[PDB]
Amino acid sequence: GRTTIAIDPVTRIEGHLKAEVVVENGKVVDARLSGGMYRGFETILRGRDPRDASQIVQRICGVCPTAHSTASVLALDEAFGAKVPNNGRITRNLIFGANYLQSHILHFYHLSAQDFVQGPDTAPFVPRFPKSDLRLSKELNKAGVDQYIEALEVRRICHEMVALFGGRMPHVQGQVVGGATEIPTKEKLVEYAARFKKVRDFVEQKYVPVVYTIGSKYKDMFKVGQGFKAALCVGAFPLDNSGKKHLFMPGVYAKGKDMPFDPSKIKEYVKYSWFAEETTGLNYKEGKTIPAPDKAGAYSFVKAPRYDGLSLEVGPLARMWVNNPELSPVGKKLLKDLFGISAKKFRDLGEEAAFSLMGRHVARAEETYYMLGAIEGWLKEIKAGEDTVVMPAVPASAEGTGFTEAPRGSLLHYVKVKDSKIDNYQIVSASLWNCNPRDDMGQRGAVEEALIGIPVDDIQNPVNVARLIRAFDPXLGCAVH
Amino acid sequence: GERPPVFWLQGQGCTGCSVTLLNSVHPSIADVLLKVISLEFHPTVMAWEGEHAIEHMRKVAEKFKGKFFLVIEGSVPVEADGKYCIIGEANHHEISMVDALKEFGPNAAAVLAVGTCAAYGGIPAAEGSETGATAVSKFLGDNGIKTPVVNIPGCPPHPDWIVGTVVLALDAIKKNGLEGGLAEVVKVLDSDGRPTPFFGRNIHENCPYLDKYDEGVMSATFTDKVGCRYDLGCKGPMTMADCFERKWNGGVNWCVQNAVCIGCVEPDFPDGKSPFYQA
Ligand code: SF4
Ligand code: SF4
Ligand code: SF4
Ligand code: FCO
Ligand SMILES: [Fe+2]
Ligand code: NI
Ligand SMILES: [S]
Repeated sequence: GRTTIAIDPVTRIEGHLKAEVVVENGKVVDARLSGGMYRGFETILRGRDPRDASQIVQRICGVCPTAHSTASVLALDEAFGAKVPNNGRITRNLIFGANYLQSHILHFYHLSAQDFVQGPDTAPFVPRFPKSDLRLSKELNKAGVDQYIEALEVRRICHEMVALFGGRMPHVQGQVVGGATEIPTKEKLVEYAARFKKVRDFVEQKYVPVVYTIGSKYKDMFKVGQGFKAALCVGAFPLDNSGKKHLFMPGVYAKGKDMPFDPSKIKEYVKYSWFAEETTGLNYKEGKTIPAPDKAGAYSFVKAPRYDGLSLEVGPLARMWVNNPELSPVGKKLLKDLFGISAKKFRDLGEEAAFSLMGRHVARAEETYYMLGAIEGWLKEIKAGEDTVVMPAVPASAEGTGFTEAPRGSLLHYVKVKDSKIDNYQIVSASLWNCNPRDDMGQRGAVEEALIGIPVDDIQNPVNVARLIRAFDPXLGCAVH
Repeated sequence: GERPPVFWLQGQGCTGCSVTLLNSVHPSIADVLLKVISLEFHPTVMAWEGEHAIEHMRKVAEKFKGKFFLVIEGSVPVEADGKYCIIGEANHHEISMVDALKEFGPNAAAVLAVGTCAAYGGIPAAEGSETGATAVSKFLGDNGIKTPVVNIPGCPPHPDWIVGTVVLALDAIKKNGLEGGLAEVVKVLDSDGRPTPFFGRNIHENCPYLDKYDEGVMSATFTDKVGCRYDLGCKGPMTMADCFERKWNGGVNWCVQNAVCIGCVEPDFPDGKSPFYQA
């Protein structure tokens, strides 16, 4: 028989998602993802003072607002010809870097961990599926719960770090076209570093080890969820002012091959999305956003981006695979001890294990560890008291594009200015790449494809469907905007 | 005592109102969840999912009819028969935000419109939008639903405003019972539905830079922290919030110190507060 299962809302993600799968002989054989909420930032932005964008766009998503802030101010910097002071570049990295820490910790503990961990007998940890496939021993489960509780404090401290130079969080005030609004003082750098030390201790001693340790009780979860095994990185965190070096370098990986990233090859399709048919197939520089919520055959407010025709994924796995950094000391040790795997660099996990449900959780933990080194570097590089902003005039006519990597994956903002106002603003976000529907030729989106093959041995307790989805840390607010 | 049941519905929100709550310092969010409220439905953090999550909310709603608190995060879009915001599916029917607020709103003890989107419409209702994004009080009124509404705006609100408003309500209810207590809460709301303990004071008249404003000494760059921020766009004069005192994120900064106030707690945010970076 063929069993259709619809899950709406998919919980413990950001935003509004319906997943519908078909199960046959205990495995998912088809999937459709529907982003069910639309706001239309791309039309709301039109007609405004372009400087307003770097506030307005943050409200796309209160979990990843610094990513949109960053993409917007980079786009505006380019459009305005604003020359961000070196110290302002480093200050922006400290603001944004701190939220990477918050977002990954939030995601693993407060969104994902209940997939593997039974919480206390009170809402919102009960009720849940009668057969939730929760495999951890009493001791390891309790460690999960205790770390979930500790992580609530740690993620909050990450937002104190963001706010020190960012003003407040969610929705920073501190990034604008031209740099950062507040020069770091010696005193506030001490405050940032003291908080950073606590977060670092938690990431190193609790978070990275627990992901591997839980992973080791769910080794079957490294054997599913591969999908297309194709990844995108557009680059992020400029490490100099020349714009030549980034903490994450850009690139594309598909069919076992690495290749450079060319943004001119991005097109957004809408056949299966609730937008006007005539807007299909547009590159973002000519993008259009015309909602069509009654359009026959469509099933999502997420457009379908394809890179030179390819359906790609983004996020920590994509970045870590493309950049192939050395693994954390913890990871090297626990891969040996718990998995019998000898590995030095990320790709030593192998393609099959890296592009897997549990692989994506591993990548996110490893990336969090990696970001610690980056932030430590910026705290050494930053110079207390040195100016962080310039104050450029608004241009009458201009365009610019900002590229960066949000915690969930590749993000770009494009702005066109005419008569000193926003004429067009187009956003191509991380979860847009992961959580999109079919394109005009019927090729599935990355998560839709990754669902194929997922085990559902009990249709009454189909827990692995949302487990796979959550591994991608979906954000439907970002995906649709 | 028994923690009241809370259902947290997200309409056209960004999850920033949920995240800001997670930043509560005293009490911590852990203490809020375990000791203050019973958060029975919340799509971002709850264990269960899908139709089962919806049906759990429905079971609790029936058991606690008239007694649960309904938090709304995000606006409610009325265009296209509610299709711009689908929040669930159960009994093979899609549930829009419109449907959900019509279902649960009439049976709530009170509706807490958390954030400027829910309170006033906010960014989804701003110029250029086309979803019919609607504020909670207007939507309920338009649909004949008479349940008391308390607005806790901000984009996002400070966690202290959210937790503090819940505590205001719990104190009043302990003293007067449910209906009586909620009546006492409604008496301390301003004309925009906001609790006066958090929104009864003006940013500007309490601003540390007021002396500079009065002297006409204005910063010409954001990083000049001596001058008043008025020429840089500060909307403090038109804004009613206590940010100048409690500040943000464990007291480490606030908008006027760091940059400018954008008036995020006001009913006309964003359009009436824009452009942000000019007076
Ligand atoms: S009020 Fe602001 S922070 Fe809250 S849901 Fe709306 S856009 Fe997000
Ligand atoms: S900085 Fe803003 S709130 Fe403070 S005195 Fe100047 S205009 Fe008023
Ligand atoms: S200072 Fe102004 S913009 Fe900042 S949180 Fe307070 S009211 Fe909102
Ligand atoms: N992280 C994040 Fe948000 C998404 N997806 C963006 O961009
Ligand atoms: Fe877009
Ligand atoms: Ni997001
Ligand atoms: S972010």
